[PDB]
Order: sequence, then C-alpha cells, then structure tokens
Amino acid sequence: RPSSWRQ
Amino acid sequence: RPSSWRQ
Amino acid sequence: AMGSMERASLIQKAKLAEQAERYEDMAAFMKGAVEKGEELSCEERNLLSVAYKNVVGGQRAAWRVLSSIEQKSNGPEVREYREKVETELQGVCDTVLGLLDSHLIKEAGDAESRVFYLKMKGDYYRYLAEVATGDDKKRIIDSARSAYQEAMDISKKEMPPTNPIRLGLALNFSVFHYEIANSPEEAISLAKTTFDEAMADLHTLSEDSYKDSTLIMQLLRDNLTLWT
Amino acid sequence: AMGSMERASLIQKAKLAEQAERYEDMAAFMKGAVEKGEELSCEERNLLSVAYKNVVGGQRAAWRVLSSIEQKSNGPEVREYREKVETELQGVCDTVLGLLDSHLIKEAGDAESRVFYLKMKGDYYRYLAEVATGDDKKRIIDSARSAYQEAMDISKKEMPPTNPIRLGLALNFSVFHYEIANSPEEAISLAKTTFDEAMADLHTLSEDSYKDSTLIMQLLRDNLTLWT
Ligand SMILES: *Cc1ccc(-n2ccnc2-c2ccccc2)c2ccccc12
Ligand SMILES: *Cc1ccc(-n2ccnc2-c2ccccc2)c2ccccc12
Ligand SMILES: [Ca+2]
Ligand SMILES: [Ca+2]
Ligand SMILES: [Ca+2]
Ligand SMILES: [Ca+2]
Ligand SMILES: [Cl-]
Ligand SMILES: [Cl-]
Ligand code: NA
Ligand code: NA
Repeated sequence: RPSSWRQ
Repeated sequence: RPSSWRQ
Repeated sequence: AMGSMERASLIQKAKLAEQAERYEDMAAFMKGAVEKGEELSCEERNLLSVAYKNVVGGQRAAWRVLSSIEQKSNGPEVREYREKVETELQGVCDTVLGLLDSHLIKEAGDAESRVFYLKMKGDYYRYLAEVATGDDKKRIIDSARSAYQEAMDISKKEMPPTNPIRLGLALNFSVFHYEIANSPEEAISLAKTTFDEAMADLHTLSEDSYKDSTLIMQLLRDNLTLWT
Repeated sequence: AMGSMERASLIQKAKLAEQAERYEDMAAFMKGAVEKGEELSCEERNLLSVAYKNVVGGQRAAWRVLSSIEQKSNGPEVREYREKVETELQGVCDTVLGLLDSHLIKEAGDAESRVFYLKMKGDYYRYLAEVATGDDKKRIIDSARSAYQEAMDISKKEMPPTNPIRLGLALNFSVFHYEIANSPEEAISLAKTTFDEAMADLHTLSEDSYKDSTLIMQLLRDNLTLWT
C-alpha cells in the first residue's frame, strides 16, 4: 500500500 | 500497428 | 515437467497464474494439460490461447524494440541480443505449433474447436513470419495462409457471421493480408465484408452475444479506419 | 552463464534489455557484469538495482495475489502455487544478497556506493521478510534493520539531506518500519524529519538536482498522507 522508492 | 484479436 | 501433476490441478493453476499475470507459468501449465492427451473444452482452449498469446506478445514487443535499434545502427551486441530474443520467440511458436500438431487439430471434430486451433496455427506461423528472413520465409507465409484459409472455409460453412471465433479469425487473417502478405486490398475487403455480414446478423443475438460480437466488430472498424 | 561475454557487452545488453522491458534478461546481464569482479560505476549500480527491482517486483505482486486467494480459501493447488512463486522470489533475493556479499559491499569505500548497496541489502531482506513465517522471520527482519541502519548512519554523516540515495534509503527504511517492523510511529517520524531536513537544503541545489530531490520528497509526502 505505501510507496517505496520507484523510478 | 493494426489490431489483431485481443481480450 | 508437468507430467506428475493432475490435469485438473494444471487447469486450476493456469487460472491462478492468469490472475497473478504469470503468463509463462500459465503457458507451461496449459502445455502440461494438453500433453495429458485429452481434448480441451471451450474454456480450456481459451486458457491455452491467452497464455501463449501473452508470452509471445511480450517477445514480439521486445523483438520490435531491438529490431528498430538494430536498423538505426545499420559492435555485434544489438544483433546478438535481437537474435537471442528472436530465437526464444521462435521456440515458443514451435512449441505451440507442436501442440496443435500433436495432436489437438487431428482430434478436433467440431467446428468451434477445429476453427479455433486452425486460427492459432495461422497466428503462430504469422508470428514466425514476422521475423523470417531466410529461404523459409515464403513457406512460413504459405503455412500461415493455408491454416487461415482452412479455418475460414470451415467457419463460413458452419458458423453464423457474428460468431466470435469466426470474427476473430477474419480479423487476424486480414492483418495477415495487410502486414505479412503485402495484400492491403485483400485485407480491407475481408475486413469490410466480415463487418457488414456480422452487422446484418446482429438482430438474432441476445444482449450478451451482441456485446461479444460488436466488441470484435469494433476491432475490424479500427483497422479499416487505419487502413483507409 | 555470462562468463564468456565481455563486461562492456553485458552492460550494453543490460541497457538494451531495459529498453525492451526484458527485466529477467537485464538482471542476468548485470549479474554477469558483477561477477567480472570489478566495482560498479554509478550508472552500472543503477542498472543492477532497476533490473532486480523489476524482477522481484513482479514476483511480489504475484505472491500477493496468490496469498490473498489462499487466505480467502482458508485442494492444495493454491498453497502449492503460492509456495512455488514464493520459492522463486526467495531465490532472486538470495541471488542479489549473494552479489552484495560477494563482493560488492566489502569493496565499496565511497559513501555513494556503500550506502547504495546497504540500501539494496535492506530492501532484499525486507522482501524476504514480507513472505517469512517460520523461525527465521525475526532474524530476517533484524538483517534488514541492521543493513538499513548502517546505511542511514553513513548517509547522515557523509551526504546532504537532499541526496537522492539518502532520500530513497530513508523512504524505504520508513516503509520497513511501517510494514515490516510494526512501528508506524517510527515510520511517520522518519518520513517527516527526512522531508523537513531535505526541504531546508533545497536552496543549495541546481534546477536539475532540485527536480531529483523533490520527486522523492513527494513519495515521502504521499506516505505521510496515507499514514496520518
Ligand atoms: C481468437 C478469439 C476470438 C474471439 C474470442 N472471443 C471473444 C469473446 N468470446 C470469445 C470466444 C468464446 C468462446 C469460444 C471462442 C471464442 C476469443 C476468446 C479466447 C481466445 C481467442 C479468441
Ligand atoms: C534507491 C534509489 C534512490 C534514488 C535514486 N535516484 C533517483 C534519482 N536519482 C537517483 C540516483 C542517482 C545517482 C545515484 C544514486 C541515486 C535511485 C536511482 C537508481 C536506483 C535506486 C535509486
Ligand atoms: Ca489423472
Ligand atoms: Ca474429437
Ligand atoms: Ca574482458
Ligand atoms: Ca573500492
Ligand atoms: Cl545475447
Ligand atoms: Cl505449483
Ligand atoms: Na529505435
Ligand atoms: Na483474492
């Protein structure tokens, strides 16, 4: 559900 | 470029 | 590799792989199901088609990206990696054609199953033709054309013009004409007569069949708009 | 399997695989590049991370689909196929951790490289922890925490608060706190102090660095909005 690092 | 069958 | 798993378990796992968007797994499960030697149901045939269509679809998209880079360049790396992807794609196509030949098509007696498998045979020879460049390209193209033609003959004799498999077959044969056989007029004529004859048969359909047929008719319309 | 290919060719082919969205190939090429034994450049480290992130990302998404189906059910097929996907995911994580341990981390002397690899080590132990259920889950969690903590210590001492790798590390450590360690207050506090200290350092940046940092700050903000 939460955002980890992504491009 | 053209469409073949697809879902 | 799937020889020790029950047929019904392979089918159940193919459906789970589709939900997980694991199409390589899905295709391996359905390959195992086919190799049990029993004929496939309508639903099982659809599972087989969806799995390999998605696997080869990703390979085709990758091949086109690399082929375009290779053409812009014309070191060996781009050609080498295009060849690797191309070889893997050809292996998947050969695997599908092998399943159809051993022995899906010869045991398919009903129109729905026989047309379904002949359409698949045309499609996977078409995919081989997309990457063909040597002394086998003409025979590959004729192998696609021959399979499509036999499916068209059966569908026109045995199925109503709105039948989804008949419409999808005509759609793909028309793309074959346009993209592979360099026959855009044949492609356009096929797409138009298929659309028009389905339009005239829609009044016979239920609401649910109507939606099924008009969805594929719109793909025929999209192509006609692109081509004219 | 990549031992006979030149290091530079593997790197070139990794970039081609990214363009083709062939992330399994991309990861195998970068694994081969690492196994040449030379340290990785900034760009090469990014290629390694992107490749395995996309491979494991698809595995995680598939595992979550199957785990949810399995929970709704609670035949053996759903559990069996979840286990298969889970085992493949664990194999990819073990492969990445093996590359970091043999011998990327021990040769990484600069802050940028050492923090980058410790962040990766925390991430791939975090992915192992997402599926852990036996007597090794606590040690896996502590292995993730320990790697993240060492990276945080180095980044705070050696990097400005807007450094993209420092921001991405803090982002992922905060997700670890929220999702893995059952410490949502720690997650929220870390995300807020990271955001605030980066906000106060933005005035030192070029237009291009500003865009880099604020992009990751927005991910910190997105999580804070979800969590509060
Ligand atoms: C090639 C092709 C064409 C059409 C369908 N399709 C679409 C909607 N229903 C169907 C269908 C249902 C039952 C039997 C045959 C077709 C299609 C579906 C799956 C695979 C290929 C298809
Ligand atoms: C984990 C992580 C965090 C941030 C980046 N990133 C985003 C924009 N630039 C960078 C970066 C550039 C150069 C070195 C380190 C980070 C990032 C990029 C690639 C892989 C992981 C990343
Ligand atoms: Ca049996
Ligand atoms: Ca039969
Ligand atoms: Ca060399
Ligand atoms: Ca060093
Ligand atoms: Cl190659
Ligand atoms: Cl399984
Ligand atoms: Na190109
Ligand atoms: Na579910």
